[PDB]
Amino acid sequence: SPNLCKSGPEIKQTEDKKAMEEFKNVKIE
Amino acid sequence: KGKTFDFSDAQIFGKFDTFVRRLQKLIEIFSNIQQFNALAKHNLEGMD
Repeated sequence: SPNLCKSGPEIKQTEDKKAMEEFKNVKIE
Repeated sequence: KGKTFDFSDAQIFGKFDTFVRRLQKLIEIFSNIQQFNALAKHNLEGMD
């Protein structure tokens, strides 16, 4: 159970995280 | 070519040489700063 959820970064920052993954693509380039 | 009678030897040791070297230093400094910004944004997950 300790690894259940972090409850702050996973929820609404996840779309920002996918944008950040696209940023990591721009970085790959 | 029409005035070979007298010559003025190259006196190219002016301030412009030193400061053009200075501008070369600025160019290299800041271009490597540029590339390092992106490369540091690629390197360490702790960007800040």
